Amino acid sequence: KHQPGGGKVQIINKKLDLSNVQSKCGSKDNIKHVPGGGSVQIVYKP
Repeated sequence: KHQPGGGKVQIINKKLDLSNVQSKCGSKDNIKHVPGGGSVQIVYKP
């Protein structure tokens, strides 16, 4: 919606973006894509 930088202008990326749900730079719990510094768990950057 606003992720494109303005509802009036759409970069189509909106579909990729969750939108307001995204809030944080990533999804909930950092998309749990933790590569290492994120929390060192999966340690396999998705």
